[PDB]
Amino acid sequence: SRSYPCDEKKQNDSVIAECSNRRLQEVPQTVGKYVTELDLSDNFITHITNESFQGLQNLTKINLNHNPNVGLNITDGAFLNLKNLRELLLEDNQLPQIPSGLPESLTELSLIQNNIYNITKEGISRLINLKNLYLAWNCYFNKVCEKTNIEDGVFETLTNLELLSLSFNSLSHVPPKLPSSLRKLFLSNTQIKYISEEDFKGLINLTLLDLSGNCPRCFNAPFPCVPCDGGASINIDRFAFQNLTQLRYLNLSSTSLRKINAAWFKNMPHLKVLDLEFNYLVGEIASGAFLTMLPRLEILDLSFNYIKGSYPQHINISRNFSKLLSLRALHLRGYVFQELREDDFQPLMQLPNLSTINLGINFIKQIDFKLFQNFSNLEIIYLSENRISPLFEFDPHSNFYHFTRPLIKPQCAAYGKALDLSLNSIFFIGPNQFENLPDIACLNLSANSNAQVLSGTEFSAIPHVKYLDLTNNRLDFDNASALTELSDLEVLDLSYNSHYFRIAGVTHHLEFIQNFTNLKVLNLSHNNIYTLTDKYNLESKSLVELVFSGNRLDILWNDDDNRYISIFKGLKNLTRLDLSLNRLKHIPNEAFLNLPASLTELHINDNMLKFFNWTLLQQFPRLELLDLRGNKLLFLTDSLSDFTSSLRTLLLSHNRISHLPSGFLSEVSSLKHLDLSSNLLKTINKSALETKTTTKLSMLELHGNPFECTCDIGDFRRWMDEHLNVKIPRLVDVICASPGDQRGKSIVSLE
Amino acid sequence: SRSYPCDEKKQNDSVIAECSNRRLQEVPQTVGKYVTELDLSDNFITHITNESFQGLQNLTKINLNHNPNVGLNITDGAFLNLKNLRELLLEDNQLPQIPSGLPESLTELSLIQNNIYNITKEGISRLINLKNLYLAWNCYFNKVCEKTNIEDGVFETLTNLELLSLSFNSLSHVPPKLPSSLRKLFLSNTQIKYISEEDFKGLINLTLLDLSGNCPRCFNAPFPCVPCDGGASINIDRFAFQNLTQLRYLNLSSTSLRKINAAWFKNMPHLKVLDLEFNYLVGEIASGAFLTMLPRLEILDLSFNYIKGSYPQHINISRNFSKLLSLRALHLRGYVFQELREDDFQPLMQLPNLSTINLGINFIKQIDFKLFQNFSNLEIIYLSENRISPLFEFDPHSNFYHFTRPLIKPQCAAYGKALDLSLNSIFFIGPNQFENLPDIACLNLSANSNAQVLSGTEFSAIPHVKYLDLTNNRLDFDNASALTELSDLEVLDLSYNSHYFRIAGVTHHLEFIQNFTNLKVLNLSHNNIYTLTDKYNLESKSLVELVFSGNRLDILWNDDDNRYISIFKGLKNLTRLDLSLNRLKHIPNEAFLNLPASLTELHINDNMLKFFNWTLLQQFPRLELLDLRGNKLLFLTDSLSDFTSSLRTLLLSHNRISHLPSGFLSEVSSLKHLDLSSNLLKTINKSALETKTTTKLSMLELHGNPFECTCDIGDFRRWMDEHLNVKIPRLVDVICASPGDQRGKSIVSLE
Ligand SMILES: *[C@@H]1O[C@H](CO)[C@@H](O[C@@H]2O[C@H](CO)[C@@H](O[C@@H]3O[C@H](CO[C@H]4O[C@H](CO)[C@@H](O)[C@H](O)[C@@H]4O)[C@@H](O)[C@H](O[C@H]4O[C@H](CO)[C@@H](O)[C@H](O)[C@@H]4O)[C@@H]3O)[C@H](O)[C@H]2NC(C)=O)[C@H](O)[C@H]1NC(C)=O
Ligand SMILES: *[C@@H]1O[C@H](CO)[C@@H](O[C@@H]2O[C@H](CO)[C@@H](O[C@@H]3O[C@H](CO[C@H]4O[C@H](CO)[C@@H](O)[C@H](O)[C@@H]4O)[C@@H](O)[C@H](O[C@H]4O[C@H](CO)[C@@H](O)[C@H](O)[C@@H]4O)[C@@H]3O)[C@H](O)[C@H]2NC(C)=O)[C@H](O)[C@H]1NC(C)=O
Ligand SMILES: *[C@@H]1O[C@H](CO)[C@@H](O[C@@H]2O[C@H](CO)[C@@H](O[C@@H]3O[C@H](CO[C@H]4O[C@H](CO)[C@@H](O)[C@H](O)[C@@H]4O)[C@@H](O)[C@H](O[C@H]4O[C@H](CO)[C@@H](O)[C@H](O)[C@@H]4O)[C@@H]3O)[C@H](O)[C@H]2NC(C)=O)[C@H](O)[C@H]1NC(C)=O
Ligand SMILES: *[C@@H]1O[C@H](CO)[C@@H](O[C@@H]2O[C@H](CO)[C@@H](O[C@@H]3O[C@H](CO[C@H]4O[C@H](CO)[C@@H](O)[C@H](O)[C@@H]4O)[C@@H](O)[C@H](O[C@H]4O[C@H](CO)[C@@H](O)[C@H](O)[C@@H]4O)[C@@H]3O)[C@H](O)[C@H]2NC(C)=O)[C@H](O)[C@H]1NC(C)=O
Ligand SMILES: *[C@@H]1O[C@H](CO)[C@@H](O[C@@H]2O[C@H](CO)[C@@H](O[C@@H]3O[C@H](CO)[C@@H](O)[C@H](O)[C@@H]3O)[C@H](O)[C@H]2NC(C)=O)[C@H](O)[C@H]1NC(C)=O
Ligand SMILES: *[C@@H]1O[C@H](CO)[C@@H](O[C@@H]2O[C@H](CO)[C@@H](O[C@@H]3O[C@H](CO)[C@@H](O)[C@H](O)[C@@H]3O)[C@H](O)[C@H]2NC(C)=O)[C@H](O)[C@H]1NC(C)=O
Ligand SMILES: CCOCc1nc2c(N)nc3ccccc3c2n1CC(C)(C)O
Ligand SMILES: CCOCc1nc2c(N)nc3ccccc3c2n1CC(C)(C)O
Ligand SMILES: *[C@@H]1O[C@H](CO)[C@@H](O)[C@H](O)[C@H]1NC(C)=O
Ligand SMILES: *[C@@H]1O[C@H](CO)[C@@H](O)[C@H](O)[C@H]1NC(C)=O
Ligand SMILES: *[C@@H]1O[C@H](CO)[C@@H](O)[C@H](O)[C@H]1NC(C)=O
Ligand SMILES: *[C@@H]1O[C@H](CO)[C@@H](O)[C@H](O)[C@H]1NC(C)=O
Ligand SMILES: *[C@@H]1O[C@H](CO)[C@@H](O)[C@H](O)[C@H]1NC(C)=O
Ligand SMILES: *[C@@H]1O[C@H](CO)[C@@H](O)[C@H](O)[C@H]1NC(C)=O
Ligand SMILES: *[C@@H]1O[C@H](CO)[C@@H](O)[C@H](O)[C@H]1NC(C)=O
Ligand SMILES: *[C@@H]1O[C@H](CO)[C@@H](O)[C@H](O)[C@H]1NC(C)=O
Repeated sequence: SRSYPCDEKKQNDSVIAECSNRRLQEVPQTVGKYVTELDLSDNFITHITNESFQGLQNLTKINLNHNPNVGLNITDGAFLNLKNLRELLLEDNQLPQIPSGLPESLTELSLIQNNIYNITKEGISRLINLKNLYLAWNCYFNKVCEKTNIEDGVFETLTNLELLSLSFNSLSHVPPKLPSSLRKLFLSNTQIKYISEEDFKGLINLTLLDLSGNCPRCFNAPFPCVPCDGGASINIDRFAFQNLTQLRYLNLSSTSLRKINAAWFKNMPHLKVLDLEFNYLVGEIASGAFLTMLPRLEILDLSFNYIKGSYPQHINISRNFSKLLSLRALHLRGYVFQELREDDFQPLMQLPNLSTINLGINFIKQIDFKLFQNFSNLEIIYLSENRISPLFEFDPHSNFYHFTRPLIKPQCAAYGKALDLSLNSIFFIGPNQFENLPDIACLNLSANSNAQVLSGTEFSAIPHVKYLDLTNNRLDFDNASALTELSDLEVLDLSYNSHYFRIAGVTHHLEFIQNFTNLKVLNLSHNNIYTLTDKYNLESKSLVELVFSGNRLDILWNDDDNRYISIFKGLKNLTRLDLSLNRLKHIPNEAFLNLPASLTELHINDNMLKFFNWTLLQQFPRLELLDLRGNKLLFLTDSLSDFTSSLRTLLLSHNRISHLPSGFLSEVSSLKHLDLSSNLLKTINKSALETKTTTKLSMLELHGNPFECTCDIGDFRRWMDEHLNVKIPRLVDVICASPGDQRGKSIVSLE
Repeated sequence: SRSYPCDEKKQNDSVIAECSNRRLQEVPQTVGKYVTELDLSDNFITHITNESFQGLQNLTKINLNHNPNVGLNITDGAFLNLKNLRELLLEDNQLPQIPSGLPESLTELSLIQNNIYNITKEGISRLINLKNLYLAWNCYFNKVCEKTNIEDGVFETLTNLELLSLSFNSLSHVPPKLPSSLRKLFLSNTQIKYISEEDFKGLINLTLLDLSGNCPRCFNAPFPCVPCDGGASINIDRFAFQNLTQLRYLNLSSTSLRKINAAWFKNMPHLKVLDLEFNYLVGEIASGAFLTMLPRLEILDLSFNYIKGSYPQHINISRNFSKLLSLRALHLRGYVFQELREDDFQPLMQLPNLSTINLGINFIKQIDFKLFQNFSNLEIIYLSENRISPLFEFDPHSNFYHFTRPLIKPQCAAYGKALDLSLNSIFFIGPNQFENLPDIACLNLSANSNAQVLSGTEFSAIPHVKYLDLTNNRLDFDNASALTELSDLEVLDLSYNSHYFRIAGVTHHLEFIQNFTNLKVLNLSHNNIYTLTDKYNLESKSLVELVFSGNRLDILWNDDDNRYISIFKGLKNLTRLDLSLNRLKHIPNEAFLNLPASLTELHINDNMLKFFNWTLLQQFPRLELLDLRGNKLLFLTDSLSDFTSSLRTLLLSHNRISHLPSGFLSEVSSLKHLDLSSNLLKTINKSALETKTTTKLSMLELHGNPFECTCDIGDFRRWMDEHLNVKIPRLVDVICASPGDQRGKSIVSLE
């Protein structure tokens, strides 16, 4: 009754087996008969037939992707016996052709990343229930492939299709006879030079059109890239877009566009996001008669339109930018200019809804920051990666021309207005630096190569910063009053400042941490801190989370030094502590007891520990999570239930533990989750996990243990069938060691 | 006849067994009877008796250090049976007392890092042949320990002792009745406040005296440090040093010295190295009547004498520095001043033999570099770690107050005069920066946070640099003429410049490498290079070694891109190639053949490789070393001898290989060294390593393989005894896997 090899979960009242990554040479027949969704993805299966999926009714979905992993042979009508399948995922299977005789029940089919160069009536036209069809990434780049032949009006018979992606195939022409029902159509990187009037003419329901990468701009492309003759523009008919009144999204990126016809937008009152990236638009950004046509546009991406070899003094913004009323975010990146002036952004200053200006990668030497205060709604000022001074490698399921991640880390932005100066040249903060800025909750100073001693006078122009990123500088903390002018400070990231800390002869002062009443999260990671000056303790009444990882506690806690024994005790509010990567061989008993007793979460993981005193857990009544992972530990206590009543989760994975003590799990009612994976365990005696009282443990991880496959594991196997509420994951990965006959075989298979 | 557990080598015609780190619970009786030196260090041995070392004549030396590893019990006169022992190393054994009844044959004894607080006539006085005696590091710091009692005139009876180290013990007084034969005597950190006239009075042969750490300067000490009352100076008698005419070395460091008596040096015409570190000497460096007493002093270390809280404009050097004629290196570090002026170093400019000035850690903002040209002999200018702008944790066997490593990397210094600007603020190189400098062969620019585009005009003031360290900056290579003004350039280190390289939208230009006729070693490591602009190939006719490690060849060599296929082919002189850490799953065949055919050494190690085409080795007739270590490789060819005649060394360690092919080792006469360690091998068939022709293989590493201990390994065990010229190391670490009975046991032990 324990599901194998498939792990089974419950989602939306429904039933889904996860068989992915299971090294399956063939499709299991042991699948739960109730299963709605079957994921075979990333396996070794080389064959599909009519016997494979039998006995299975409610399956609406099959993921066959990535088989076999590092030549999938499918029989005609192998999938026909199943009338309930909507979604079918065949991606990355090295398929020569579309599989013949697919069920007509298919709403959604994914052929992405295959060898199919021929789209035929036989493979498609008989599926009338097709909603979304993905053919993308079959013929592209320098791959050896045939130009894609698309049989006349093959999609003509699909009256229900709202999504079609042919992107990254060799087409050269938009296929004739496209169904009216089309909503989203992806034509990107199809090598199409010409868009006629009659191509999209009959689609009135299109909400999205992707023409990107046709007549590409190939200079400095990090992919094989072939431009149109002379590197000319795509030729788009004056009337090509006239009958799309419903279009929300238009991706024109990398089309080599020098000038844009404003009459393309005549019929599109609803245009929302316009992607103009990777063209030559500097002239159009200077004048831009096409802007007056976009009153509803929310997002506009003009990024990377730079003229080759040019490094102008100022950016030139058309006054017509005042005509985009609903604009929210504006991306200008790789425009490459020297100096941003107050009067250059004038057209943007009256835009009511524009919260985001992306200026990244412009090589800007200087800005007057009083212009950002003359805007209305700005929540995000993204200046990252500039010169500002003081005073398959491509995911077919992702956007090709930019990253889809947030500009600012959501944790930071949630506090308020955001200013990202990261990856710049400001190595020193002058008294006047931040003057005339808005009220800044979130400030990113990361990677500014800042060597200064912070005296507490630096941020006084913007005292209300909640979240401060100082990461990856070389910071000299010689002053006890540092950063104290920020009274409302909550999150502080000091990570990767190790420059001065690692020099012993200089002075280091951390005392500033006590002065913060609201301080909550503090990152002190990877600072290589082995020594401090006159003050050996970190003390805060507010602080909650402290990440001390990547420092030397092996030195601080050295047996011959009593000075740092209390180092964390002064943090009385602290529920979370990260001691990882400190090279700890052991923790002196006196130093462990001096840990804050408020801790609910403690990570000592990824150290060298050969010893752990479990009796010391008596002093931590609030501790729900203990992370011991990635150590040398040989030793487990049998008395643990006498040591802690509070422990929900215990992670022991990747240790040297060879033996489970008799009465280990007994009488501890708290422990839900136990990670024993990747240990030295040969067997489990009957008396290890037996608990006379009530056992709340719902998860046990045994994978990676050298199990003796003899009759001695009968006690444990029996224990497994006796409790089915304990989930052991990766049951194909719990693998018998000895005897040599049973080596490689799962423990769940035995006489 | 295969030595076990001890590995045996030959040094100085002699015979030494290495038993270290062998997890020995007891002292082996299997030791080769001829053995001169026996190293038991870092083992589990808990006992020593009279039966341990029997049958062994010529042993002159025994290393018992670090036993047991993580309570050594020695019987009275356990070592007496051996009349040939000179050296005895007992270090770090947690010894309560000196072992009683030690042989009188001992010239050298090391008790370092033990619990011995009592030095008695019974343990020592009967050994008259003692030459060097190390008692150091028994009672120190915050360790729980007893003040050291030294029985009256216990060393009085040792007439042959030239070396005594009591350092880091609690003494408070220099022991009375010291033998005349003393040459080197280490009293450091013994808590001695007073040096009387009669302490050292009777030692005329002393070449070395270490008084360091008595009355320590404890501000900002990274160890528990207790000063004398008021933090006063050590009190040294006017006449204390009068009878040492032979003293070469004097370590006074960390004695809290405000002023120095010049009459201490009255009788020392031979003084060579004087260590003054960690005192308050700023006044003495300003006047210093003691300098006129040191005509022969070669090294003078004044480092870390800074006045607390002081940041003066200029350093003040006494005119009396002109009076040290034989001075070679001068260390002034942590003097902490702002500005170095031409006229401040005037007293030093006429010193004929002074090649080295160590200015590190002074927080210097500016220097006029034309003063270094007014010296005579300077080979080393060490400016590292300053503010200059544009335009147990302690090793008992090491120096406690500084690092003993070279200032400049020897490879760099060997080229000529050296200038180390590393760890500074110069973020831009102006045209006039290096003007008025000497002729610089070796230049360290590391860690200057330099973002500039090097145009080839930058170094023209010092064109003759052979070795250039640009490591750990953020370098923008946008120019093809970069660095080309250096015609004689040999070694170039570009490591850790990854800042701009990882941005795809910008341009990257490596073309400058071809312009160098003498370029030999090039470090391009950890630059995260996945993309380049207009030039996809590295080309040099001279270049020999290229380290490409820490980049992305997984991206560059992606199957869908032909652009970078030839990337290294243009280097026609290259004998050494490092492809490590490139995340390579596989190398496309066309890309491997495009590797330089001149390669004698190739490292692909520490990648993800699941595949290697051995047939491609046919194209590398010069290749003596192939490094495949740290990969996923499952597959070994049986045909290798047909593939390469040139391969001396093959490193396969840490791979997934489960099987040795029949006829693997056969007919390849070239292979000396084979590393199979840490693989999946269960057994070795008789036909794997059998070679009908002449076999030159002298080294085979099998440790870490899950060996079946059944009778099936008889074929291999037999093969081992049949060839004794093949050295298998770590024979305690070649460990039987199955059956469970033999698990943990070395394969060399079987029925
Ligand atoms: C030209 O410009 C257009 C318009 O911006 C771009 O069109 C977008 O293309 C991307 C890439 O395909 C789309 O992003 C993906 O959307 C998939 C569909 O999600 C929809 O439905 C789900 C629920 O069913 C909703 O949650 C979601 O909001 C959408 O409504 C997602 O399945 C994808 O995510 C999956 O893959 C990614 C990457 O592996 C993972 O991160 C996810 O966890 C998940 O597994 C992905 O989000 C996007 O939907 C398109 N926009 C529109 C409006 O349709 C073109 O890409 C662009 N041209 C190019 C090539 O640059
Ligand atoms: C220096 O140190 C600080 C302090 O730790 C780090 O900042 C924290 O970083 C961790 C990431 O490592 C962040 O934790 C992550 O938070 C996400 C929270 O997302 C929000 O929105 C979701 C809904 O989408 C809500 O559910 C949630 O409540 C939040 O409001 C979580 O999504 C993440 O959890 C997921 O991953 C974790 C394991 O990582 C699993 O346990 C979860 O089940 C789930 O799979 C994770 O919690 C944390 O938010 C950061 N906090 C702060 C203050 O920023 C810095 O990143 C670190 N910097 C450096 C340089 O290392
Ligand atoms: C005050 O100042 C004095 C004078 O400078 C310092 O005295 C030096 O102390 C150090 C530390 O003990 C000595 O360094 C060590 O010397 C040992 C002896 O080497 C001699 O003999 C060998 C061959 O037998 C020669 O090769 C060598 O040149 C010497 O003639 C070495 O054995 C040590 O090296 C071993 O340990 C180190 C560290 O583990 C390893 O790096 C080595 O590989 C090796 O295993 C070490 O080199 C030094 O000899 C002393 N100088 C003199 C002139 O005797 C004091 O240390 C200083 N006071 C303090 C505490 O700061
Ligand atoms: C960027 O890349 C460059 C190029 O590789 C690196 O520079 C090389 O660094 C390696 C060290 O990793 C250096 O190689 C080492 O050289 C030592 C040579 O010492 C000299 O003197 C000895 C006598 O004392 C002579 O025998 C010798 O001929 C030399 O004249 C060797 O001692 C080292 O070998 C020892 O270690 C190696 C393994 O490391 C063993 O194989 C040996 O048997 C022995 O145990 C080693 O050879 C090399 O010298 C450097 N060359 C240059 C040009 O500097 C940079 O370090 C790297 N930088 C960064 C930032 O990573
Ligand atoms: C301040 O600015 C710096 C630099 O721009 C920001 O660092 C960047 O943060 C992003 C988001 O976390 C990182 O990208 C992510 O990396 C992880 C790990 O590989 C990956 O899982 C994610 O999918 C995403 O790719 C990025 O690594 C990092 N960049 C650098 C230079 O390290 C930082 O986030 C900013 N801080 C705040 C609070 O905004
Ligand atoms: C240029 O200046 C930099 C910075 O001072 C030098 O880097 C430093 O080099 C030394 C010598 O190699 C490194 O010390 C060594 O580290 C290794 C690895 O841990 C260790 O095995 C050695 O015993 C020694 O401790 C040191 O790591 C490194 N410092 C930094 C900041 O990384 C560099 O050597 C200089 N280049 C030249 C050519 O002089
Ligand atoms: C030789 C170093 O010992 C102390 C020290 N530590 C620092 C430090 N972390 N930062 C500094 C910044 C500017 C000037 C001096 C210092 C300094 N200093 C120098 C001094 C001004 C005496 O504190
Ligand atoms: C948007 C980036 O695309 C090209 C580029 N790459 C670089 C570069 N690696 N470095 C630069 C330094 C100063 C000014 C401009 C650039 C630059 N630029 C800008 C430009 C002047 C057009 O080359
Ligand atoms: C601005 O956005 C708000 C929603 O936050 C919306 O109510 C308002 O109508 C928008 N104004 C314009 C000009 O689009
Ligand atoms: C910190 O710096 C401020 C301003 O430079 C100064 O007033 C104060 O003395 C410093 N605090 C110290 C040294 O503890
Ligand atoms: C301790 O943390 C809690 C939870 O964040 C917070 O409410 C409280 O203010 C903190 N205590 C102090 C003294 O700030
Ligand atoms: C564990 O900690 C306790 C303190 O409660 C101490 O008595 C005991 O010695 C420690 N155990 C070990 C093995 O150090
Ligand atoms: C300087 O050093 C050389 C050896 O290189 C030596 O011959 C000469 O006598 C020394 N001069 C002085 C003043 O010590
Ligand atoms: C490199 O820089 C020099 C000086 O700035 C300039 O003369 C030359 O044009 C540049 N070379 C290029 C861009 O290839
Ligand atoms: C190739 O390397 C050798 C050995 O260092 C050197 O002698 C020769 O000059 C190099 N060849 C060229 C063309 O510089
Ligand atoms: C190995 O390389 C040779 C070229 O000599 C090629 O013919 C063969 O296909 C390659 N082997 C594999 C398994 O790719």
